[PDB]
Amino acid sequence: VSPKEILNLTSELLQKCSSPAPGPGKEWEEYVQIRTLVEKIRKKQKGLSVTFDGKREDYFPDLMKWASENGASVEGFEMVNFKEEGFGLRATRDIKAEELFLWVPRKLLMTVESAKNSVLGPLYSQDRILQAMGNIALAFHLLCERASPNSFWQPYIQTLPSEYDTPLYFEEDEVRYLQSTQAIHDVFSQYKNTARQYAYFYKVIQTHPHANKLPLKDSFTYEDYRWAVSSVMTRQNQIPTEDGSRVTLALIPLWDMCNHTNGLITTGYNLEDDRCECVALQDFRAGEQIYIFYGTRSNAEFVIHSGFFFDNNSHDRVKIKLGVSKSDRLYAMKAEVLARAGIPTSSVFALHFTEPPISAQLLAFLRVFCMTEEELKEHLLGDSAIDRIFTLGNSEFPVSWDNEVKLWTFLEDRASLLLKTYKTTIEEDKSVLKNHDLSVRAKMAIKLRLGEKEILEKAVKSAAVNREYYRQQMEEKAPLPKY
Amino acid sequence: TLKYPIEHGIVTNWD
Ligand SMILES: Nc1ncnc2c1ncn2[C@@H]1O[C@H](CSCC[C@H](N)C(=O)O)[C@@H](O)[C@H]1O
Repeated sequence: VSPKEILNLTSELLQKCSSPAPGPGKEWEEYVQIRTLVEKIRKKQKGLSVTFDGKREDYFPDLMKWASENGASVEGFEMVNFKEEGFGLRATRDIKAEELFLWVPRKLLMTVESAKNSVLGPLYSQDRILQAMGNIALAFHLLCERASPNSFWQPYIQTLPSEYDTPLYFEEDEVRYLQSTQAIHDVFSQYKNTARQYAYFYKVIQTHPHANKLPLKDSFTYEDYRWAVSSVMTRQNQIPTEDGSRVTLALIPLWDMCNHTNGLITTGYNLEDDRCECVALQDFRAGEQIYIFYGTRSNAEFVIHSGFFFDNNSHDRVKIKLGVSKSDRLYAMKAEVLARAGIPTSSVFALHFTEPPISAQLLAFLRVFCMTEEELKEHLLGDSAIDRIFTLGNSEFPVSWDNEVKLWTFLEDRASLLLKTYKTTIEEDKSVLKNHDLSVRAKMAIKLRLGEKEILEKAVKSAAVNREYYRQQMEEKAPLPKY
Repeated sequence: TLKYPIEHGIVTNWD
């Protein structure tokens, strides 16, 4: 287990992960190639460089005491290992909705600025990737403090999980379920980026003199980096700075033990007291788990970045890339109409599962995408031109009945085309989830690919319904609603 | 309202 062999592997790994994209048709092979190199490095290393003797629950009392000494709320809840979500907070008393039950002063947080003033400071001021990417800076901040026995944040670090359910921890066959989906490319990117980052910083630590005082200089395993970046991506937060002029990334102890449920964001930052504050999202009776609303993220973002799949996600969505073709003879006019509306000529839009299926920006694009030349002129010339552009994102004011029929006909055909690019059908995915016994990580992948097709299927039906509604208004010569 | 709403686990760019 010579260090020179590991240096040769990280050098091979860095160059492999620094190569350009091999084309979307060879991304799976590249992924497997990178996996093989990573697993060979991981098999030659000793896992996490720092492990703690006690189990996770043994260190929660020290977290409460540590957080109490620095002004945080520690009464009214307890840590419980729930089966569905893992460890979380459970109310020991009745908590009414909108009650301020949880607050964490800034002194407890781990932030980019706390990383600047730590042992990582010297290396931070020289490496561009650390300066430009605060999430990576927080990840190394967490690693350096983890390997420091007398760190101020040890009570928080000793309570963190030792493993996560991000795709970085998935088996090869669990990721294979995602083949031919939209989400698997982000899984590829996450894995390639993490592998490139580890090898890059492994060599940076070994060559920069201002990293010699780091504990990572003596031990920095791939397991360390995967755990660190998984800790940050599943728990990081955006808070304002002390003066309130700039925003920064932060890890918020104690409060980040809350699991996710549907609702509204009830967590903010109070600058007057300089502390994170969280009011109860709903009534929490004693003995009930305390939840918060993480945000309006899709199940793909929850799986890839948060490490879980949320059933009945009201904000689920899929991507759909659309653009005006340069072969279109009306390209110049369409591009100008889109530019005056603040919409690019080509972009990635979203199809939502909750009505409406498309946003105002996507509706405005599809209207211009299907405009005739004479309709485009009325959006470019005259005293009413800007007024017409102002209503492009409004469903109540169409350009014309024919324009609506054409844009909903296109969306139905495109959504039907996207469904035909998946390896399996919706009925096949449901059969797998029903007849096979799967792991949590495998279920996440299969539910993820199922959710994509179900959003596309609902977009197909909603577009067909809208097509028939506006065709009725056109066959009956309905008066066009004016604003 | 919340002057600084905190989205937990906000997605950041790793590229
Ligand atoms: N609704 C939910 N269902 C399942 N797991 C969830 C969840 N909300 C949060 N989690 C889990 O909690 C993580 C965020 S941190 C929340 C506390 C965490 N359970 C812990 O033991 O530290 C996620 O990455 C996921 O592992």
